Amino acid sequence: LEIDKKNCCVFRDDFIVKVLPPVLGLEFIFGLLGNGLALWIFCFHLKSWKSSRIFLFNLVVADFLLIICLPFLMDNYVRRWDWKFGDIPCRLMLFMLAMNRQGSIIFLTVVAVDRYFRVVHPHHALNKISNRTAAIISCLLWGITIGLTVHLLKKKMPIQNANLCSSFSICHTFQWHEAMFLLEFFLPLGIILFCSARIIWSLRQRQADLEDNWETLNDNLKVIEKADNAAQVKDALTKMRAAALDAQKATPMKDFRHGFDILVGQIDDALKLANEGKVKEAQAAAEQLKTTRNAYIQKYLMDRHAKIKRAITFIMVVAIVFVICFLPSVVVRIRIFWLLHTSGTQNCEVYRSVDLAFFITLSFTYMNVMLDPVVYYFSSPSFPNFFSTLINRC
Ligand SMILES: CCCCCCCC/C=C\CCCCCCCC(=O)OC[C@H](O)CO
Ligand SMILES: CCCCCCCC/C=C\CCCCCCCC(=O)O
Repeated sequence: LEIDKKNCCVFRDDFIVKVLPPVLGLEFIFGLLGNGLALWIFCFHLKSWKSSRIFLFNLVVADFLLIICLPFLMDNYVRRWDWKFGDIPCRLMLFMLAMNRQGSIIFLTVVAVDRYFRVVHPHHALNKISNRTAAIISCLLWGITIGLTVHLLKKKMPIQNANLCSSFSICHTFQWHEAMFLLEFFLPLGIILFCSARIIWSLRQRQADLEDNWETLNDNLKVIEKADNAAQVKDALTKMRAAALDAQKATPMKDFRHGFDILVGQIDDALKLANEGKVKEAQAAAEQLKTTRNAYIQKYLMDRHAKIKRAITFIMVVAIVFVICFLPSVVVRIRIFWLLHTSGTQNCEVYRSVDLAFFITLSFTYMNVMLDPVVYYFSSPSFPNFFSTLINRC
């Protein structure tokens, strides 16, 4: 509440002391349960480590850095920022808190960039990265996360004012490091938003092409069944045969590839019956095409339509989690940069309501430990298959 030293106006509303501690606890419970489940599924349930799970497992590592500090953080907010712990416990908590935020920001982009190449550029060299190469990338990206946040271990803590454990970054005017801080968030924000746009755009296109081929197939058969001309059926099978050949090249399955062989072959048989004036004998042969697509095709259409739906769901939650967790604190920090430049630090009451917003959006930053489990769930069908086979045992 009182004006701190070195031109620093800080406020501790009662809403922060009363509402945030139980929020920190809920984020601690679901975060430990979700990441603990992920840690079990990643490391013990499945034995195959792909390049995507290696990049994705870093979020689990980045989340446990915040999970460890959450009980201590609760102890600080209930004590009104009275840091009962020592010097070293405070430096480590600030380091791990920044390591969790900066680490989650970086690896949520790597997850989006990885899925961007799996979808948009399937044949690019970055899709064939070895597990050792992906492990080198993750280590190099952790080394970057170290350097950006290692400075929080140099400053001695706490600071008497009762002792407070905080890196007062909301009392620093906009300078070079603060510009770096904003750029370290907006470049990943631009990459994730662009990748999410391209992936959703490309995947909704593939689904629209599958349903367009399947539409022209069922629709054309209804023409053949309702046909009263011998020439109408010759042209109707033409659009079907072109649709059956387009669907073969679209699929990026052993019993589904040979199903189009039988599908096209049955069209060729009725194609000869259509050219011989067999109006009734070609309309009937076209009904055998209804029994082959149910047994052979419709299953692969639903499997791919679900694979596409889960991929779009995955890239959306990665973008949504990145925004609703890290953007609110950024906007508030930008508003403080303006007020320090506009109003200065003579009258502190200009920062009363803004400080309440900062610690509110600060708990949004801590939400990434209970929302990353949602990212893990939609990453691969192995996660829902873990709980489905676990519930199979009843
Ligand atoms: C930082 C500000 C100044 C610099 C701003 C730079 C902005 C563009 C960056 C990268 C584009 C290239 C990567 C993403 C799109 C290209 C994908 C690619 O490489 O695809 C190749 C090929 O199509 C596969 O088959
Ligand atoms: C080299 C250019 C660096 C650009 C950094 C990121 C761009 C956006 C920067 C902040 C936008 C709002 C500015 C914050 C308060 C500015 C007050 C001031 O004039 O000092």
